[PDB]
Amino acid sequence: LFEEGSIVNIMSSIVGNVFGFKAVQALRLEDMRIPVAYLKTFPGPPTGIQVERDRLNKYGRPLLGGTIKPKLGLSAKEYARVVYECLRGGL
Amino acid sequence: YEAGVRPYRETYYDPDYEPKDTDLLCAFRITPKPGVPMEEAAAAVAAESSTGTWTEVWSNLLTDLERYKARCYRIEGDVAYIAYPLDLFEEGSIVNIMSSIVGNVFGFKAVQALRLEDMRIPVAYLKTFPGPPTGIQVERDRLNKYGRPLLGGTIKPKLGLSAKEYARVVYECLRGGLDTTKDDENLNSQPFNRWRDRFLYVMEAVRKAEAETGERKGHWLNVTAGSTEEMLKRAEFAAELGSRYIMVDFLTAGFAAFASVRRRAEELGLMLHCHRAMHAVFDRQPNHGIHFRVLAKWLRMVGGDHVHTGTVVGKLEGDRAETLGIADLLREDYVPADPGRGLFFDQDWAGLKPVFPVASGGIHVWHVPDLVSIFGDDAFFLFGGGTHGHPRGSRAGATANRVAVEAVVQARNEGRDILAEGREILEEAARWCPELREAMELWG
Amino acid sequence: RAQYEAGVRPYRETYYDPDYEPKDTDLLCAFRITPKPGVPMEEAAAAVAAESSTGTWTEVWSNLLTDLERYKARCYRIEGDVAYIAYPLDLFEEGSIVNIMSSIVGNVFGFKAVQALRLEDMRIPVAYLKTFPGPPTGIQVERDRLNKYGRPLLGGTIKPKLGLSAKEYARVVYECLRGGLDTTKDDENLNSQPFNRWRDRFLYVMEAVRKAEAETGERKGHWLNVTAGSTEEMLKRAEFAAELGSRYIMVDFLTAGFAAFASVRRRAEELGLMLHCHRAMHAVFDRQPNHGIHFRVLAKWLRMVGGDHVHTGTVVGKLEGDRAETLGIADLLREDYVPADPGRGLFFDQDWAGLKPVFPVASGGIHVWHVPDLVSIFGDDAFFLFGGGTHGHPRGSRAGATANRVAVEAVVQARNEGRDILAEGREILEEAARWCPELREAMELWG
Ligand SMILES: O=C(O)[C@@](O)(COP(=O)(O)O)[C@H](O)[C@H](O)COP(=O)(O)O
Ligand SMILES: O=C(O)[C@@](O)(COP(=O)(O)O)[C@H](O)[C@H](O)COP(=O)(O)O
Ligand SMILES: [Mg+2]
Ligand SMILES: [Mg+2]
Repeated sequence: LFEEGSIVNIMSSIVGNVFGFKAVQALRLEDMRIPVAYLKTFPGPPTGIQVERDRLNKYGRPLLGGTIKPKLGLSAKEYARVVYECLRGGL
Repeated sequence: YEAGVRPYRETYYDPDYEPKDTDLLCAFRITPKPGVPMEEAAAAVAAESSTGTWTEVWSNLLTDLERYKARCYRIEGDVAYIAYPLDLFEEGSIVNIMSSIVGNVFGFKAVQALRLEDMRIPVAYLKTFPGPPTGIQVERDRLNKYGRPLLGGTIKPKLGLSAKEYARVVYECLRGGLDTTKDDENLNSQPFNRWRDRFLYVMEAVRKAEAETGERKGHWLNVTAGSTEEMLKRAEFAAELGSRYIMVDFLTAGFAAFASVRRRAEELGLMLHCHRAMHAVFDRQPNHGIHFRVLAKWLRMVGGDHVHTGTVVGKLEGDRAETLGIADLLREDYVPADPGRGLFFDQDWAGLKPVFPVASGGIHVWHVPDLVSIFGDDAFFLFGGGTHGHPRGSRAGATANRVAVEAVVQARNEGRDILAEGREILEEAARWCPELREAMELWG
Repeated sequence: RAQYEAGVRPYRETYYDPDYEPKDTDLLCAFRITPKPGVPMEEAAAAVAAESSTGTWTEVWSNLLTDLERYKARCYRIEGDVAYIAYPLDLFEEGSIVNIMSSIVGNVFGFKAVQALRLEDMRIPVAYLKTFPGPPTGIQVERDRLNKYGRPLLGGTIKPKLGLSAKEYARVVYECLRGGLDTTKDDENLNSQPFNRWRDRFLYVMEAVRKAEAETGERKGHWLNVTAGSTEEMLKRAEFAAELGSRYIMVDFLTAGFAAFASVRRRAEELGLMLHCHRAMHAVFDRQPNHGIHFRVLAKWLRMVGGDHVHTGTVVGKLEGDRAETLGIADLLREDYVPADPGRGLFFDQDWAGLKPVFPVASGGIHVWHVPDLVSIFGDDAFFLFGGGTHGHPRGSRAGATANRVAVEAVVQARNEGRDILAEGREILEEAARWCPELREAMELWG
């Protein structure tokens, strides 16, 4: 029933129309079992956990991140100087 | 880490292993070196095709080798079954299959002979392949011919005919009653018959014959060449001329180039006919090589609308039972295993559309009762030399072949037995067909 | 309206010409025939020549629209059991191996008239051979690129064949390269799998190749396998290997098909990439001496279409190989004119019309003890590959590479002194290991 290698179809068939019926006042898709046959038609992540960690040369600890704030308003010049402070300081 | 030579059968022989539904199971017929045990040779094939080498290496410990190794789980005295983990294979590439299973293990010294009799493609792996571009059901609508085998014919002589004279034989056959004709397997772009002139001429002959008979005729133009960048150039020209069909030798042109042509052939809206040239270097000796049913599976996986399966009664060797099993592998959607018909494994085809089996060879009117019985109505019959060898030309020959098939098919729909009353049926047909009478007199 | 004499005629009538003389532009094919009980040797030979040419099982009416004698092949000799057949030059397309392998071997191998049939050899005429490009780089240009003269170049296959991730694959590659090996290569099974995808393997191994060049000071390479399921994919992997700075790509030409191989070879020339060719799935052809195509024919077809490397097979390894016939293939790949020699299996003189030579690659189940015998067979212009003989060393891969390099250096240097090789290879190795600890552990384990 599903086109190979297309999430758009699996979410067009299952959660497309059934949620809006009068006969059901509420409907939640709790989980889903993707078969192995349908799983080999998808590429998966480009890099993954191991390739990313090697590409950064960081091991044995969680990787620190951060989001630049305020999330709107800063000009590109002032936006970059905040980025420099975070990365230089330890993120 | 321990180093040194160890026997294969202590790592790759697992008689208690149970095959999964995501394993490529292969059945090998093995002739070990005198002295080498039967199970020892079986393990050498399993190791040296998946993850093995003649000595233990320090780099085995870097992987969970039990997760990837192939292992022989069953031996029937002479046939060793080997199971291949799913992760060993690249998605949507027959070439990787034929580089792993049949890539390196045939040249060993421990095995005096090795034949890949049959193989099992799991559904998980089979969903990564496109399958035939059109299939049997779509093509019959595209040609508007139902309820009978579709009649074709190879244009003879094999080489020599100039572009104008070649297009005259094509028009004679199609006007006579053949549904399609085809370029020969070795007729690509020779100096006497260049392709751009052959393509232009025979397509005028196809349209002219199609405009007179009122039916839908076609010609299988041979686009095989020395490179993919040239086959694609020839395939585009055939589509721009209005032809429905093209033709590729999918074994002499290889599988990567064939898969590249198939992708374009679908984009251009062309049926793709696959000639199996060189197949007999592989599937001839019953003790070494690769059985055709393995190559027949690979064709449907990568996608071919037609395939030569080989007539049982022609001039080319083929087995009555084995051809029946291959015909099922190309048409049905699930083929249960059958030891009599040569099959070793169940093959679920996962919704891949069927393939026309093409029966070609040294077949004439007399072989029609045998061809219709073996193949049914979902097949092509090719009368290359049985059409042009008629004592009165090709248009007369194409009529005799056409009348013989319809007489046998209609008399089969009448409930009459074919394998016993073929001679009588053909004689009653010849009583009113003059062309068939000459063809039956000349041959046999 | 002539009503040609119809019917079925014996092939011997119009396709066997014992008085024919082959022109210097015809293609000569030598077949080893095993005809039916009852079918004569002359008829089976004529049947082979007819169905690889204008012939057909019956007399067609269109035989009178052509001058058949211009185009028809004919068996001009039967030497007891071998039938020589001559094909006119006009029968074939210019610069396409596919057409000749669709005519000579396309259809004749599965006839009910012949129980078995082997294409022993052929003679590609200079007129036909001039239409082919040949190898992109060759032997002499390659040696300049690697800057390694006067010895057989050393390589190896990373093992195990499948299972290693790209992080651990490059770790093994670096260990072999750092230890002396001039080259390594992706195994033929390793195209692009979930455990080792191609875009991650290409990046990781070439970081090791670049790294190994820094410490050693020599120039190393890795034969990246670009084989894929389609020509466009095989090419797409070729530019990625090209832009990473790789000197090398690798193709399974027999499995990928000669058309896709010729498409890759054109690109490999445009990107300045040497092109190692792996002969995987060859023994399906050239194993049984009664049916198939001998490998010397596929070695000819390779040099025509063009490949810098090819496996010819060690005589003493785990894979099959004949001492005399392997020498013939080495000459048939490296030389420029090969006189016919019945001892070496060569039937026709082959002039190569200025096509540049090819490295014969000797790979299989070989180790240090096989070095003296390999040097005797192949000489200097060859590649020696130790895949299980390098990583199978008791003390790792870098130690295994050192022992293999020391063995070849000692044997070649002893050959250059006039000392015999075959008789005292064991000696040469013993007083070469007397100063190298790794070579002692190499010969201690094997033998
Ligand atoms: O070359 C030939 O003989 C044909 O043109 C038939 O001509 P006739 O009809 O005159 O025999 C066919 O291509 C081969 O028979 C293919 O056989 P397969 O399908 O086994 O490859
Ligand atoms: O798959 C292998 O075994 C190899 O990688 C060798 O590894 P080892 O050196 O560890 O055996 C070679 O590709 C084959 O031997 C090819 O043989 P040929 O060159 O005769 O085709
Ligand atoms: Mg043909
Ligand atoms: Mg290998």
